[PDB]
Amino acid sequence: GWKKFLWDSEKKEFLGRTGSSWFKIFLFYLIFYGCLAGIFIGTIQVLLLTLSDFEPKYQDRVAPPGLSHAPYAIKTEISFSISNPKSYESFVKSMHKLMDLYNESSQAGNSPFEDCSDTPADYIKRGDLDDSQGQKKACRFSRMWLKNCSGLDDTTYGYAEGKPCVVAKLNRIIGFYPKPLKNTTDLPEELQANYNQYVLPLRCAAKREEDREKIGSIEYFGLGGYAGFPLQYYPYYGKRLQKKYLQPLLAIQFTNLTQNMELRIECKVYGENIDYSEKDRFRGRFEVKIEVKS
Amino acid sequence: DLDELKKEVSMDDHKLSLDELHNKYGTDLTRGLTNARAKEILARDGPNSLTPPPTTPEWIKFCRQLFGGFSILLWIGAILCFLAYGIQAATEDEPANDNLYLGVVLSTVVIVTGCFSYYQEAKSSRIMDSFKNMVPQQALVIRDGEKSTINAEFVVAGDLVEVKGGDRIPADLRIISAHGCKVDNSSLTGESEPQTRSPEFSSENPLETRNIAFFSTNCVEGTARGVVVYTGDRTVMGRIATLASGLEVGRTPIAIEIEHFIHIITGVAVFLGVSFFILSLILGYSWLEAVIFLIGIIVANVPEGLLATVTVCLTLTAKRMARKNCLVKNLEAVETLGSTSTICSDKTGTLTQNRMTVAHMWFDNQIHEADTTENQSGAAFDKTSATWSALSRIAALCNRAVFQAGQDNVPILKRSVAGDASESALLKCIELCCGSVQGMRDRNPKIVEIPFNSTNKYQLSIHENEKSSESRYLLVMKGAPERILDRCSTILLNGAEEPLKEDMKEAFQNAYLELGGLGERVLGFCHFALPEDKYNEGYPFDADEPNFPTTDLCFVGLMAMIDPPRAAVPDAVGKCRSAGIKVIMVTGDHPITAKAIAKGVGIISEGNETIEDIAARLNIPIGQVNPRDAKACVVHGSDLKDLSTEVLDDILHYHTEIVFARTSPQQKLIIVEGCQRQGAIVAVTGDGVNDSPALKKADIGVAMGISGSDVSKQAADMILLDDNFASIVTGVEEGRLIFDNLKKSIAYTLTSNIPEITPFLVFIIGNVPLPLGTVTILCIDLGTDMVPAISLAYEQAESDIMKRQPRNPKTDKLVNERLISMAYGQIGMIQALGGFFSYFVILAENGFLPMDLIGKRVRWDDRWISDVEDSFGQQWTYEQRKIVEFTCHTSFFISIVVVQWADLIICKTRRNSIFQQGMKNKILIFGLFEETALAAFLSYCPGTDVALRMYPLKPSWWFCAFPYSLIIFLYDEMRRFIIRRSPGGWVEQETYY
Ligand SMILES: *[C@@H]1O[C@H](CO)[C@@H](O[C@@H]2O[C@H](CO)[C@@H](O[C@@H]3O[C@H](CO[C@H]4O[C@H](CO)[C@@H](O)[C@H](O)[C@@H]4O)[C@@H](O)[C@H](O[C@H]4O[C@H](CO)[C@@H](O)[C@H](O)[C@@H]4O[C@@H]4O[C@H](CO)[C@@H](O)[C@H](O)[C@H]4NC(C)=O)[C@@H]3O)[C@H](O)[C@H]2NC(C)=O)[C@H](O)[C@H]1NC(C)=O
Ligand SMILES: *[C@@H]1O[C@H](CO[C@@H]2O[C@@H](C)[C@@H](O)[C@@H](O)[C@@H]2O)[C@@H](O[C@@H]2O[C@H](CO)[C@@H](O[C@@H]3O[C@H](CO[C@H]4O[C@H](CO)[C@@H](O)[C@H](O)[C@@H]4O)[C@@H](O)[C@H](O[C@H]4O[C@H](CO)[C@@H](O)[C@H](O)[C@@H]4O)[C@@H]3O)[C@H](O)[C@H]2NC(C)=O)[C@H](O)[C@H]1NC(C)=O
Ligand SMILES: *[C@@H]1O[C@H](CO[C@@H]2O[C@@H](C)[C@@H](O)[C@@H](O)[C@@H]2O)[C@@H](O[C@@H]2O[C@H](CO)[C@@H](O[C@@H]3O[C@H](CO)[C@@H](O)[C@H](O[C@H]4O[C@H](CO)[C@@H](O)[C@H](O)[C@@H]4O)[C@@H]3O)[C@H](O)[C@H]2NC(C)=O)[C@H](O)[C@H]1NC(C)=O
Ligand SMILES: Nc1ncnc2c1ncn2[C@@H]1O[C@H](COP(=O)(O)OP(=O)(O)OP(=O)(O)O)[C@@H](O)[C@H]1O
Ligand SMILES: *[C@@H]1O[C@H](CO)[C@@H](O[C@@H]2O[C@H](CO)[C@@H](O)[C@H](O)[C@H]2NC(C)=O)[C@H](O)[C@H]1NC(C)=O
Ligand SMILES: CC(C)CCC[C@@H](C)[C@H]1CC[C@H]2[C@@H]3CC=C4C[C@@H](O)CC[C@]4(C)[C@H]3CC[C@]12C
Ligand SMILES: CC(C)CCC[C@@H](C)[C@H]1CC[C@H]2[C@@H]3CC=C4C[C@@H](O)CC[C@]4(C)[C@H]3CC[C@]12C
Ligand SMILES: CC(C)CCC[C@@H](C)[C@H]1CC[C@H]2[C@@H]3CC=C4C[C@@H](O)CC[C@]4(C)[C@H]3CC[C@]12C
Ligand SMILES: [K+]
Ligand SMILES: [K+]
Ligand SMILES: [K+]
Repeated sequence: GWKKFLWDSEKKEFLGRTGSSWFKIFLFYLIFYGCLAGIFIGTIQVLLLTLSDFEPKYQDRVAPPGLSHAPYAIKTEISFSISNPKSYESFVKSMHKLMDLYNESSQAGNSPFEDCSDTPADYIKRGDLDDSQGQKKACRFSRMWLKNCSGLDDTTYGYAEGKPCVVAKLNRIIGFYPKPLKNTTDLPEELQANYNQYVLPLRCAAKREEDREKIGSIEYFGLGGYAGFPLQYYPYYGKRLQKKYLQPLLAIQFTNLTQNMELRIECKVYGENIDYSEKDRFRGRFEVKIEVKS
Repeated sequence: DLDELKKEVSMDDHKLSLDELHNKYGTDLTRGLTNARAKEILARDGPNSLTPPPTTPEWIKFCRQLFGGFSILLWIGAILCFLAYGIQAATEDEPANDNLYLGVVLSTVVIVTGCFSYYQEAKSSRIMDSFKNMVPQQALVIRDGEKSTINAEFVVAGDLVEVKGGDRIPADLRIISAHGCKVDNSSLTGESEPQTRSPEFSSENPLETRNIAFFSTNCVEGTARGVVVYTGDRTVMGRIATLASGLEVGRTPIAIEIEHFIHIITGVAVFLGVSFFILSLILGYSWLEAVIFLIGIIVANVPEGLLATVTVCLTLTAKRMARKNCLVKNLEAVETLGSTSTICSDKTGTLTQNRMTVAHMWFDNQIHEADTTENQSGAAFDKTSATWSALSRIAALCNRAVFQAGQDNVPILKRSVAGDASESALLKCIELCCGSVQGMRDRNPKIVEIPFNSTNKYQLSIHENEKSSESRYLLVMKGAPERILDRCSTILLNGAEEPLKEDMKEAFQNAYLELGGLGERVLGFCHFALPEDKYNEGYPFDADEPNFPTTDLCFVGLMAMIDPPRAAVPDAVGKCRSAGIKVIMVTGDHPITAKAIAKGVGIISEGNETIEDIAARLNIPIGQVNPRDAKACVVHGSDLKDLSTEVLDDILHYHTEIVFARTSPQQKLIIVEGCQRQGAIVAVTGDGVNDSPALKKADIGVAMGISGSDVSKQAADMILLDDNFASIVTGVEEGRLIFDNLKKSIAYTLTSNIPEITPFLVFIIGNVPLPLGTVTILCIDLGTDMVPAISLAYEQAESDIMKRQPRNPKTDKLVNERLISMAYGQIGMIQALGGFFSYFVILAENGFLPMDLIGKRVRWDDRWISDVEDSFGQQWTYEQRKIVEFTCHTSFFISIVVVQWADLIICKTRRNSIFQQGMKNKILIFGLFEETALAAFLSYCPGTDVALRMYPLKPSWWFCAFPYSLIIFLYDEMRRFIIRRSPGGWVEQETYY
């Protein structure tokens, strides 16, 4: 059994067949699998044909834009010691990776960057989503706009003395026009002051009513000094039609933060085409657990 | 249970006296024991019943069913689920409870499968316990001087026990007084020899002496008394039963087949598991990811729904058999019939109709024919000789049957007669041409009668003589013509008497061979006038000693009877010869008749010849011809009584058409044990207890149902309700039919395993998002595929099954490599490709092109990366991409169903084409419709994203698997074509299951 079914010397069989059986079966499987592969490849080439290069056919799974930030938190928590330097390195490294793309050296010349209004403005349409006109032009976004969180003055960005920053960003969507709430009698409390129509407001607060007192002064930095995103950086024409495109950013300094205590801070954007979800905690808003233990 | 003390030869205290034994047991020879003493001993020694030995307790076998192959794998699955939950609960906060639910569910599946299988075996056990249908019995013990019939279990050592011809010995006794008592020690001596039990001692060996009765035997005739020396597990039959019962029964063929594939399945499961686990840690995978892998792979490989499908399939075919007159006691006997190649049947009541009418009669050296027609429209037989009158008196007197009360209206032939068919046929013929038998019987009072004996082979009785001038006694007896011929010396010719010279003896042999050649059963009738001088009118001839002259009788004449054959009998014999089943006519009928019935039924094919036939055709002695030139042969019972084992082996090894006549159903067992020895499955057909040791050791025991006794039916494996022989053929056909369907269903279920295994494999080799989750798998093997696999059983035959030879167990199997090459090698591959196609399509339409999917897994699964760039530059959060992956799982499952359509259609037939067989199976059509409705329901029903994680699909996706399905259909269609045109070629020895 054990030995025979492995190699016999009378019928010159290996594993059960001779060289002509093993050969017939191997050849059959080779031809069969070859045809299978060729058919799958053809059906994939026709797939490469059926779609357009300048626009995703379905854009419903990304209708309400998200709200991400610069630091990379494992569980949406920012905990670091003001003494041990090897504690906030993972944060600064990320922050730096994000801001390293807004370097002025990258943004230079007429092509493909264009100087835009230093003060929030309205939308700008560079035509349709076609290849007629060459690569569209995107507005320039300078680093310095973010005042105390830019890594140009205090590389660490704040984490060095108990005053961390948080660079918020709106998820890039093709053909998405941000629309802010109007001045009518119905509007949140916060939003009343500084109603620049052209700015999408971002405002952070405390998850629980208690934590309010323990959170100090939320100082936002942005384009024009407002706490929002200028409508002029929209819409986004997609990578193919707008490579070298920069999305606005908003810096948030959590000055006067109580020491040695977990603080739950929820940031939220307001607007018409913006809707939150009880399942996705990153749709329009975001949560951060800061704890500057020193 | 000391075996060595049980292996030793039995010892005893037989060589003693009547005084020395009562003292040993404290009893009275004329008064027995006292009730108080009897109960004191009943409590001291225990009951007279087989003490429950290693028996299976209720919880023991239930817990056994909980641990068996698929349950161990599912158990390790539940364990893994709880391990991953523990890890999550100790490593992260807010741990979703999905894994704990999946584990509790797996454990529930294991517990329920058990419950179902146990319930089925319990159902069979109950219907099995419901067979003793007439009335139980007890023993006759004498206590305090009174006779009482008490429960046999209540018999103790020392009391007095009385037995009577027909009752079973309740325990081992020491005979104290007997009256012509005879016992049948068939269980210890192996012979149906009627040993007489005498109070005196006769042999040093306890098994040979007569002063000892043994449990497991019966008192054939007479009455006796005796003291109880052994009771319970201590009796002879107690040592036989308790130590021989321990012997295991065995594992039926279908069980061995289910084991062979569990072995193969486990082989590929461990090969993929241990290997990918080592690979997972060779690539840097953490523990909480590798555990999820391991689980997914184990579930993917295990067909969680197969065994239950098999159990159902078999239950359906058992219901079909219960509807076609063939009832099967043990579920697996359904298949044993198909694998049969040797049958030991009987001739009366199977091949024949058992209705019966007298046909010919011998008297005055002349054959006479009687009218055997319903309305009695024919020729009389010359009722003018005295011989006929004497014959009428013999038959009308030596017969115990009588017309059933209240038949004064029906005709003489259609009335009901309570009794055997021979006595009934004789009674009808006498009542037909001899007037009222009731007056003929009251005209001669029967004094003493000795009924037919299976050993004596004769019925005798001494009645008074109606002769007013001759106040003597008449003796009549009937029986086998040879035995009766050996018991006479005169012949009643035309009335007068004459000697039995060889001239009439040869005329009797030729007449006997004439009636036998006619396929009729002949009987001999003789009588004698007892001399009133040696046996006066007052002397009583008690049936104990030789009170009547056995020999020197006056033979009057032979009497035949036409039991006819059945409709399908010639056809059934032809079907058996066409298949290759060696039929053996075993009948208590005569060889002289057997050769005629054999030529009339087929056993002796038109052309074959026996050694005597050749010697007769060449008018030469029989010792000159060579036994190789004779295809058939008629073996006599006496020559069977004097035959060795090897001789029987050669008899069955060198002859294709054997017929056993003048056979006592004991010898039967010997022939059965000789048929199994050569290496062939054996079936048997029985009616009584002599067949019990033959039906138990035969691969399949077919017992009759109407004429059969409780013992014979309760000890057999298959019961017949119409007592016909065509039912045996029907059982074999259904056993084959349910086999080819199991093959088809297995290939079906297996084929879908590849599209479930490949996504995981690509997930590890190519690093692409998970294509098919585990819940979707369980929703495929436990959902949409169950109904179609169940429907595959209702498939009709393709060619003629009752024509091919029985399958070889050592070479042909149920799951070979050809099936693996088809399901795992070709069809499954196409199904997997179709699933991947739909997958890539769903991802390409949402923004993730195939070039950017390779290498994204690390970040596609990262729960903290809310910015995943796609092929167009869009940023996707974690939950959004997860929603897309789930929609890809839903479409993959639907693609599986789409390809399963063509797989169920190509699996419907194994060789024939679809345009030939036809889609007449309504169950299969219903299966397809339901299979589609279930997938649509699981996807479109609201709230399915909270329970099963399945999102709705867009109407353009549902058409991504259609080309693959049609391709599968065309490929298998051309496959099942070269096989038909090229028999024995490559496509047949490579893909013909
Ligand atoms: C946001 O980010 C900024 C950095 O971008 C950060 O800090 C600011 O940093 C700059 C430069 O570091 C400050 O500008 C100047 O700081 C001078 C300090 O240097 C003196 O001291 C050091 C050592 O102590 C010496 O080596 C050096 O030679 C200097 O002597 C300061 O001198 C400058 O001038 C101020 O003070 C003189 C009087 O000394 C006054 O005449 C000026 O008008 C000027 O303003 C006055 O400052 C004092 C300081 O408290 C104030 O009390 C007084 O009211 C001011 N008078 C006014 C307004 O009329 C000059 O300040 C800069 O000040 C830093 N801070 C600010 C708020 O501008 C911030 O800390 C970051 N903020 C947050 C919230 O994170
Ligand atoms: C975008 O801008 C980044 C910053 O640009 C600087 O500031 C702007 C406003 C301009 O003035 C520009 O000209 C400046 O360079 C730019 O990153 C910078 O790249 C340089 C070159 O590698 C880095 O200089 C090196 O510094 C290290 C030590 O760095 C310490 O500080 C940083 C934080 O700033 C920590 O991350 C480190 O761990 C250290 O703690 C020096 O050791 C190193 O030595 C090398 O040069 C010396 C001569 O000076 C040689 O003798 C040695 O052999 C070495 O060859 C450099 O001096 C600079 O640190 C870095 N800045 C930051 C903040 O990381 C970035 O590359 C730009 N990206 C693009 C895409 O344009
Ligand atoms: C967005 O909306 C706010 C509020 O608009 C007001 O409420 C809306 C719901 C709706 O009903 C509007 O019709 C309504 O105006 C705009 O800001 C408001 O602007 C007015 C005008 O400056 C302010 O009213 C002022 O109130 C002062 C005390 O609180 C009073 O002293 C001021 O005096 C001025 O006006 C008087 C005449 O009434 C004149 O005599 C004085 O000399 C002086 O000019 C004046 O009455 C409101 O307080 C403002 N509201 C807030 C919350 O600050 C806002 O400008 C608008 N933004 C845009 C871009 O349109
Ligand atoms: N009730 C009966 N009374 C008298 N003679 C009988 C009776 N039944 C059968 N015989 C005769 O005795 C013979 C022995 O009967 P037995 O039952 O052994 O076999 P059988 O009836 O021929 O059937 P089978 O083919 O099943 O062996 C019969 O062939 C018949 O000649
Ligand atoms: C920042 O928070 C501190 C408290 O941590 C505030 O300062 C306190 O003010 C109270 C009076 O209301 C004094 O009793 C405490 O002694 C102060 N503590 C310290 C450390 O200064 C301070 O006002 C807050 N500043 C801002 C801008 O929010
Ligand atoms: C009937 C069956 C077996 C035929 C299958 C034919 C297969 C092998 C054919 C069909 C379509 C073919 C591919 C279609 C598209 C391209 C892209 C082109 O820039 C180079 C050739 C290439 C890469 C082809 C290679 C071979 C291919 C996959
Ligand atoms: C992921 C990919 C690359 C794996 C491809 C594995 C293929 C080539 C494997 C899977 C199953 C295999 C076949 C399965 C069954 C049999 C029958 C046996 O009697 C001989 C080997 C033979 C004929 C195998 C040949 C190789 C085979 C077709
Ligand atoms: C006879 C054989 C070779 C024909 C096979 C035809 C193949 C190439 C056809 C059949 C079904 C087709 C696909 C079915 C579904 C979709 C989704 C839709 O939103 C775009 C077209 C797309 C992606 C099709 C591309 C081409 C396709 C795969
Ligand atoms: K499976
Ligand atoms: K049996
Ligand atoms: K399956």
